[PDB]
Amino acid sequence: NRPAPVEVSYKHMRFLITHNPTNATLSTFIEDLKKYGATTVVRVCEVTYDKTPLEKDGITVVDWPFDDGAPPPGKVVEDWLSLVKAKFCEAPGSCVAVHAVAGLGRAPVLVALALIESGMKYEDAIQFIRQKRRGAINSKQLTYLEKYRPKQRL
Amino acid sequence: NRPAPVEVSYKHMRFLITHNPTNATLSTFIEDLKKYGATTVVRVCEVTYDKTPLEKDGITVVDWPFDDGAPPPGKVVEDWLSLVKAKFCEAPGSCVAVHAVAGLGRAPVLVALALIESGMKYEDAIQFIRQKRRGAINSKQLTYLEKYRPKQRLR
Amino acid sequence: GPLNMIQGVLELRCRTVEDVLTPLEDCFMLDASTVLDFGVLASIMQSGHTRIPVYEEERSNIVDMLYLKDLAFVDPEDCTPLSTITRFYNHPLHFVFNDTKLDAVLEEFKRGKSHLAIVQKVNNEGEGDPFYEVLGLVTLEDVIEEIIR
Amino acid sequence: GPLNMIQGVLELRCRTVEDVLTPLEDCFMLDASTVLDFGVLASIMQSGHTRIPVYEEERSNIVDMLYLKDLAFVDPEDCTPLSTITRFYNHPLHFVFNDTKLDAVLEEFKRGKSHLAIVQKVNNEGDPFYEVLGLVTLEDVIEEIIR
Repeated sequence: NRPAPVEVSYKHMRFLITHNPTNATLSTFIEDLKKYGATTVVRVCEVTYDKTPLEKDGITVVDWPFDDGAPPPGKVVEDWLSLVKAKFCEAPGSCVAVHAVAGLGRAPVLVALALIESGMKYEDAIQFIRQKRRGAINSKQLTYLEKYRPKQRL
Repeated sequence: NRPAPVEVSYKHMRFLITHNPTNATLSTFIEDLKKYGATTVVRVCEVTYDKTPLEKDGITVVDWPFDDGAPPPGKVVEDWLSLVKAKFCEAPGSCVAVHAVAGLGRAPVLVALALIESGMKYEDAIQFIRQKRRGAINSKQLTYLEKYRPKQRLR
Repeated sequence: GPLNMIQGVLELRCRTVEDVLTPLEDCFMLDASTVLDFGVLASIMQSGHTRIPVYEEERSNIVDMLYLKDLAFVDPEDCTPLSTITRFYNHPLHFVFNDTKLDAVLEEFKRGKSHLAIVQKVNNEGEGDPFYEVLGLVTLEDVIEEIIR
Repeated sequence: GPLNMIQGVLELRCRTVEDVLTPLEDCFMLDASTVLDFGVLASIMQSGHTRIPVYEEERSNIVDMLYLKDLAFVDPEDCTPLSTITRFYNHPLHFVFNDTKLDAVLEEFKRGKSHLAIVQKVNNEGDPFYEVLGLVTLEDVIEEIIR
């Protein structure tokens, strides 16, 4: 069921929401990462595939797991925002990859409150994500996300 | 562009309207003649093809030429009616083939006034032929065909 | 969408084959004496037609239809003329007239007839025997296109 | 004919893709790791499909569409996997949802896109996931009009 990588540009920030690959489909998974210019993957699901080929090719993989269709715990959101600004500081231009299971869930969520932290209005965050990827966030995580508010960390 | 052979039955007399073949295409042309049970072909166009294979397979070919889309001259008509009457006598059952160039012209015309000579009414003759082959007679051969009058000559 | 389309379905009964047809010079076609090497095969492949009129001599003289699915089991360096391949399978030729209404051609297509019909007219200029006159080909999609636009 | 056809054209606005699709088990499809020998070629020849979905590993995972016209100049001596053949040419994947109106998919169909669209539903009975149901073709809709 696993959908194609979707880029979200706003800010001059660029996120790629992806599916979790297999080790078989891994070659092509790396290859759309280098097409989109992602040098950093943030995995937030279970560990399924080996990370050492990817940083062999110069992509850092960051494991910040939180559970199926839960909102990000506070540690996770803060780490997320800070990694994002550090990486978009280090080179302007590049992509940060995020993926959970199928890119229709937690990873869009982290993209979303990244966008809100950038001071896009809230439902213009959901707006923007659901145009490109329909029906992405569930229940608890958009309930989560309006009771979220930015002190504009980006 | 040459269309497939069409049978016209009525009365229990039977005509097959065909194209002029080339005889690269002859074997098949003979073959639809004996499928339809034609033992006599009447050509009214230019001689293009050799009749002697058809003669050897037991089909007589009769050459009565008259000009492109002209009505039959009167001799040709009398011979036509008398040949027809003689052949459907000789065996009842069989077909007489008639063809000019493409079977959409003089040959439908002779079938037609054969039909009138049998005393099918004219408008039914034409429109019977035109059911089976679209747009068959040209204008002058229609002008020809009902100042024609049947005096009864086919049963 | 639908208003245009309903109108398509309505003048299906008055539009004739003769202007929704492809006239014969634009049609993909093959001489019978052409020969299956790999290049002709390839050219039919990327032709993207699945049904091709096969003519002898002159183009207005269609003898057979080559189907794409037919050449599945000819080997093409075994290089055999299309005439014979077309006598492996005689596929019936569908003949239709110009002044035939489109819904009637639709019905003719709508059980069994080849989705490719060939178009003939009677001609009466000037004096000679009238003759049939090939104009080109009509496809079921030429009609579909007449509805869905 | 025409009366059946006219209301066909207007119940384009009421039928969804989910009524006229082919579900995914009966669809003609190919593993990417499949390989052009003469037999695969032939079975595609007489398949009579001109555009075939190419999946990797699982069937509900369509990566590309193979066109018939594409394999014109691949030679089958050469045992070449369909994986490679399929991005000799970037061919469009057309994705559409289960509850899409038929006339909208039609408008989509001659807005240039591939005449084969693939069908997704969202599923929520946990992160939501897309769920492949099968394929819809332009002719699936065409028949909804002309019958």
